[PDB]
Amino acid sequence: KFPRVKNWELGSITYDTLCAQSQQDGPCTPRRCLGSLVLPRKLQTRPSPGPPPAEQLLSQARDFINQYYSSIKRSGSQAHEERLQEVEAEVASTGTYHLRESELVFGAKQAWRNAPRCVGRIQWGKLQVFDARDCSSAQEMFTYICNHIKYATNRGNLRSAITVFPQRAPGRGDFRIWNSQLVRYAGYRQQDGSVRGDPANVEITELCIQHGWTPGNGRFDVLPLLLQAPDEAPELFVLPPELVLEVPLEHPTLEWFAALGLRWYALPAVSNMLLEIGGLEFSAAPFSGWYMSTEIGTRNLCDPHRYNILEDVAVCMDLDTRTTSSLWKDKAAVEINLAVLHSFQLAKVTIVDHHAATVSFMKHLDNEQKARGGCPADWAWIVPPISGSLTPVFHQEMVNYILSPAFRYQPDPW
Amino acid sequence: GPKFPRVKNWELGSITYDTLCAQSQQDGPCTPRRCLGSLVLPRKLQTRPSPGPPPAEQLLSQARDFINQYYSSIKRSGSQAHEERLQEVEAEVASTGTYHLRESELVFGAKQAWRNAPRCVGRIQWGKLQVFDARDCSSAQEMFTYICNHIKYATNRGNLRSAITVFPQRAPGRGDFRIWNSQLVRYAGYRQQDGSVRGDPANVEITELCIQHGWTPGNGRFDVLPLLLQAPDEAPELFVLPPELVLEVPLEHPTLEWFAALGLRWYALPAVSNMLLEIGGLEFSAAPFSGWYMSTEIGTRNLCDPHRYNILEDVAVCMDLDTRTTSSLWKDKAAVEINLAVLHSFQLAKVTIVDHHAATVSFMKHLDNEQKARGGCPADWAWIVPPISGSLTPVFHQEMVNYILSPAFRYQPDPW
Ligand code: HEM
Ligand code: HEM
Ligand SMILES: C[C@H](O)[C@H](O)[C@H]1CNc2nc(N)[nH]c(=O)c2N1
Ligand SMILES: C[C@H](O)[C@H](O)[C@H]1CNc2nc(N)[nH]c(=O)c2N1
Ligand SMILES: CCS/C(N)=N\c1ccccc1
Ligand SMILES: CCS/C(N)=N\c1ccccc1
Ligand SMILES: [Zn+2]
Repeated sequence: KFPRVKNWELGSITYDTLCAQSQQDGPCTPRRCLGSLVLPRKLQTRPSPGPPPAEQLLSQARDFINQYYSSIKRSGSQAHEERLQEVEAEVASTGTYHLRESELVFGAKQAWRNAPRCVGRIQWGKLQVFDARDCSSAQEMFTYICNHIKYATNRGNLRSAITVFPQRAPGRGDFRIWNSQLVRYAGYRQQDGSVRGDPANVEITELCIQHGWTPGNGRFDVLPLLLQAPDEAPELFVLPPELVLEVPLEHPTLEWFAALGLRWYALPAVSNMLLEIGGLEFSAAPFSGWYMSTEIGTRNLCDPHRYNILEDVAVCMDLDTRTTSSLWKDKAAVEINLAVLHSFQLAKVTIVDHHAATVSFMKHLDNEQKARGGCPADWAWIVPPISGSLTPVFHQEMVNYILSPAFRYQPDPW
Repeated sequence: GPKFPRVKNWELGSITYDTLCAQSQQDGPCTPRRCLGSLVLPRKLQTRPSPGPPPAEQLLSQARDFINQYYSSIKRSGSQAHEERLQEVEAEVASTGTYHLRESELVFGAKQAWRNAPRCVGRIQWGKLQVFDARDCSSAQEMFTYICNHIKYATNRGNLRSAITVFPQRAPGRGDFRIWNSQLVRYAGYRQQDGSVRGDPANVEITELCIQHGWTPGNGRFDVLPLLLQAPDEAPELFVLPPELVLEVPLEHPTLEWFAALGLRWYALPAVSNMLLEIGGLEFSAAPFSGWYMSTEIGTRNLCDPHRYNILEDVAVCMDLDTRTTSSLWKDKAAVEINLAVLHSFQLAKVTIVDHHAATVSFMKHLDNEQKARGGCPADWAWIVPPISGSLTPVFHQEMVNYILSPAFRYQPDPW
């Protein structure tokens, strides 16, 4: 059936009919809901040593091709019919097929548009697509990645972009970017288990060292990239410092904040997810946009398993950390988020606060309701990590399901 | 690995498997196709009025399951007493179409219902519940007496005690016992000529129902509403709670001296009165239960929700913040001070309350307890994580499995 979706702040109601177009199962069942789980048990994306079932692939390919021609208002046209025949021909003889650049561009934008966990989707139509499918080495991957970064950064005036490397091929190894993001701060394990830097990057930091990287000893050492060409050991590449724009954090009124020596990079670029389009899989397709302040100020800096700076800022603010009821944690967190926004604005680097971002998502939901009869969204990820109910999305019911094209998680290459 | 949901805590990196979900006998709203976990009222549980007596076969199954749960809880499963109790229930349903619970069974079921509530973050307290048996109540007037006694016992002058009063169960083709109000304490919501609302917008409908039934309305922002109590097959009767029994707390701020001037306040006792308590197929349409507040309920939702008192702008203006731009984080700053005021005021008045940090930490302990005791704990992530400072609390980083277990507290249609 079609779910009734209500917004409790406004009392408005809609019905999601788009979910009926989903062809991939999620983790839930009538007996129990697993919507709060981060990763799949296996929904992932298993190996590719053998060719995907011709029937299945062809079914997905046709669907995508149909989606494409519908987007250009040329459905049923001569081109549409012949393109479909081309794909069938290629699959029947080779067990796979290839996308035309225009189809790739449309597919990438749709994958972003369909990502249920992305609150910035109102920007889905504005995405610069770099075709890197004519890449045959790790060195070439590095060149493409540097160009992506320079373009995406644009001196602080961030522009959303994605670079697409060669699709996966049967029996052959994948092109892969080992790092989870193009910019990551090192996490060094020492002495008594503690960690200097970012605890989230301990494993990747160690891998780089093992592969020849001369480690530093700071809290914010930008890591090198481990790029891997098919069936070859990954190679190490150091990003030119002038390409990695960073923002020193300072507070608008608290003079001592800057003394904390905190900072964060301007460009958020995901590099470990897989882009699936019409059955084809792109194991290396880094995409980037701009940060929403809470990602840095709340999660990256305040998570207990991350930089965990909450108590330090609290002590500097001379707050009463003796008890939970003083809400010192809440107070410290707000100022940290403020410092991030202030600093990025001062540095003239694009960023959006959680209020503005959620307000735009609500508009996006409305645009999509009229455009496709619904919009897949993951409530737990859409609602900000702080001030949840202070934002409109908290009061908005959502329907979560999987549509394709899609960005999916994939196994670590090591 | 194990054929059950793998649950992970991303803060500690620890893993568990939920085997308790295998015990669920009722389906939720989700399917492999789409997750509806964020819906407030998906139409499943929803105990819609089912007048004509229920299928004896249906009731019996639920009844046997509950009796098994009961005997299992006292470690006498498979015993003579167990088999005899089962026989009695089957015989009673066989001749009357329904059955009745022993005193100790009602106490066990009520506690289990709380224990099974996926949306309650205060379940670490589940074992300590005062169960008032009111299954002898036969009039709206007597319901009021029982309710007043509940309020007095539960309030205990500020040192709140969890409690539940159970009125007669639904009977074959007979009228239900019902408390029309959603809570025992509710502030009136008066629709204004210009279309706005004075008081609590959440209670507009009930406020009007009270007026329609003879209540003389006030014009304040915090007027305690009267109760509309309904005995079987009778029109609801209006009852005014004696002021001395409704403990309220004026709100003031620890450092911001002007906050007290705002004239804000909230009642001490959170008592849910419109939910249905289901035990072994038996349905208790009127069984008000109460505990104590978690500060965010008052400070964040009730006082700052756009559709509630909506005081964010007022307080922000008082703090002299830049309310003209989102990036000043004025909403966040005001909400924090409003929450601090709630905690400070309740502490000053010596009325029980728990902040969202302490409450969530205790819930984590509860999850650990339940993992060992039952192999899991059904939890609604969206309701467990607090409305403010979500990731600053431990529950945010804890994956959760949601499912329906009985005994349980379910939503039921409004009697009007
Ligand atoms: C234009 C600015 C954008 C903003 C402000 C934005 C913001 C967000 C936020 C806050 C998250 C969660 C991040 C986290 O908690 O780690 C998210 C997730 C996501 N976004 Fe966006 N986004 C933007 C651009 C993009 C772009 C350009 C793409 C791809 C073309 C994209 C794809 C996704 C995906 C796939 C996820 C989920 C990742 C996961 O499952 O871990 N976003 N976005
Ligand atoms: C001892 C103190 C307790 C605390 C701090 C606590 C806290 C909470 C909170 C924060 C909520 C969410 C309320 C909302 O958002 O409107 C909740 C939900 C719930 N609690 Fe507890 N609780 C406690 C006692 C009780 C008791 C005594 C019972 C029953 C015997 C109970 C049954 C429930 C139920 C059924 C819900 C969900 C109601 C719904 O779906 O609307 N709680 N609790
Ligand atoms: C366990 C829980 O699913 C997990 O902590 C989720 C919650 N919501 C989130 N939301 C966003 N945007 N990003 C995250 O990493 C998470 N983590
Ligand atoms: C739409 C969404 O389900 C709704 O706003 C929920 C979210 N989480 C909640 N959590 C609690 N504790 N209480 C609520 O009323 C809600 N409302
Ligand atoms: C695509 C960068 S858009 C962004 N603001 N952040 C993300 C960080 C990690 C994963 C996904 C999104
Ligand atoms: C049983 C009061 S326990 C409590 N703090 N709040 C609730 C408010 C509304 C519904 C359920 C719980
Ligand atoms: Zn679900």
